Amino acid sequence: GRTVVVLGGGISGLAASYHLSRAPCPPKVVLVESSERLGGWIRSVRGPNGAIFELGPQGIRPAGALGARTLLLVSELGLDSEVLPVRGDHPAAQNRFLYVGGALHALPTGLRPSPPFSKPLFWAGLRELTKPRGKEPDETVHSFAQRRLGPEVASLAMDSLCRGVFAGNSRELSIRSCFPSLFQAEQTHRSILLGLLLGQPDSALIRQALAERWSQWSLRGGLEMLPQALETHLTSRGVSVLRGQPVCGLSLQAEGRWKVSLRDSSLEADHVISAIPASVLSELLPAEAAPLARALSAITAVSVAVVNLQYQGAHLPVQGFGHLVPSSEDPGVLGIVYDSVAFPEQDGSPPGLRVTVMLGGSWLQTLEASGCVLSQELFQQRAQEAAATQLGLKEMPSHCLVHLHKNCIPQYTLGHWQKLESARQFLTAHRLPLTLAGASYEGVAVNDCIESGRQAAVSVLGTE
Ligand SMILES: Cc1cc2nc3c(=O)[nH]c(=O)nc-3n(C[C@H](O)[C@H](O)[C@H](O)COP(=O)(O)OP(=O)(O)OC[C@H]3O[C@@H](n4cnc5c(N)ncnc54)[C@H](O)[C@@H]3O)c2cc1C
Ligand SMILES: O=C(O)c1cc(Oc2ccc(C(F)(F)F)cc2Cl)ccc1[N+](=O)[O-]
Repeated sequence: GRTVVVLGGGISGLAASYHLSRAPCPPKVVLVESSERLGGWIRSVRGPNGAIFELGPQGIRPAGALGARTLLLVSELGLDSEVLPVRGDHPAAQNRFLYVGGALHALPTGLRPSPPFSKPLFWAGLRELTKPRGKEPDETVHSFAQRRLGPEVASLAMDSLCRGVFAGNSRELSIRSCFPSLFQAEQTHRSILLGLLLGQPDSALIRQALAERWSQWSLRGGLEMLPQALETHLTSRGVSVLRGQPVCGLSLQAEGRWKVSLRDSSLEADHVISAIPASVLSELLPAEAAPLARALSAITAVSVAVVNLQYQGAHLPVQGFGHLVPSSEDPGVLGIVYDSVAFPEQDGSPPGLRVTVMLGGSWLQTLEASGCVLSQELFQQRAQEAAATQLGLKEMPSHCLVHLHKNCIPQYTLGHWQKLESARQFLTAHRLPLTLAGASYEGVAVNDCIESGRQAAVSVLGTE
């Protein structure tokens, strides 16, 4: 008669519920979602022409053990036939670009100065092994990048990269929290390079991904297919999914059970897995849990406006994954993904070139703090100018989608590890039957969030 309530029906909540429900002697699971739909930021639109437009992740990187674990999840859900891979025999898999100095420049692979870098990067990697080692417990991605790789690398590479992964500022982000490997490598070995030159699930799908060397994958009906298959598996196992039911309050009681307070009803839980945003959870917590709520409230998230653009009979200047825009080149336009290069089967019919412009940065952030009106037009125009200037697409978009995603990518700023440590210390010291999960904590990628929900599920199962 043990009940586990999962807050939030994003990919984290979905995965947590999925792993709970699949245990041999599973508890009653209730998944509680505030909105009308499940899947969180993972969301796909089927446009009029049958094209697919992604409102969240444009596709998934099968990188490392977590990449592999996600492909396993996909196999378990029987989504094999829907999988669209980008195989190592194409440039979408082999071409990242930076827009710097009125031009696209290919980023290096391995193998001579490469514009916009004045010297060949070999010389920077060299002085990298020689670089001492940060003695501070935490350090910003910028400070870390500069110190070990040089100002150009810091300003063109890590600036852009933080924008591509976190839609965020390398001058504010923690190297320790945002790029753990880079940080451990430097900490343990005395150089990023050495620590990496010095060091997994299995299934047919994984094996293929390795064999064909996938740089990423997606689903035919769009990524939302993943959250959708998960939900479908949940209800078919009697898991109880509540949609349209914000959680309004959390409190403990006699027998250390949780009362989960909805709008106009309540649930009793022996355990709660919180897969909602840290700052939301924060506001849900009972006055006794104030120190945990403080730690949670210190975790914030940037917004990102996603603009999907389709042109009929247009073509790109180059072929690649997409291109990133450094902040010194534009504070509002983070980068553009070349959807048709990776996933031409999603171009609809008549087929038309598709790109996705990610807007955000301090442009969007200063605007949110302004009295300015954040209209569809404002975003449409920004994305179009960028498409026109950075890709030479002076044609009018034949289709356009605009979505302003409020507070959608948690930012792991300096001290973030300590907020996590405090939360965990409090949770364990007071034996709260509460488990944190999701993008707010130990990684924002979908792969990370899935894993985060699995770990949550696993640890709650270990307390019957
Ligand atoms: C545009 C953009 C592009 C991205 N691209 C990629 C990429 O390609 N690759 C990649 O790996 N990752 C990508 N991501 C990041 C990744 O998609 C997210 O970090 C991840 O999906 C977040 O999942 P989550 O479960 O942790 O949170 P969420 O998806 O935000 O889910 C949390 C859910 O909890 C719900 N909730 C809130 N309050 C309550 C309440 N009180 N009661 C019940 N429910 C509540 C919310 O409605 C929400 O649905 C991208 C993100 C953005 C937005
Ligand atoms: O590598 C990337 O993540 C990359 C992302 C791009 O677009 C984004 C996708 C998602 C986000 C996100 F998730 F941070 F919002 C930002 C950007 Cl700029 C464009 C280009 C690239 N790239 O490597 O050439």
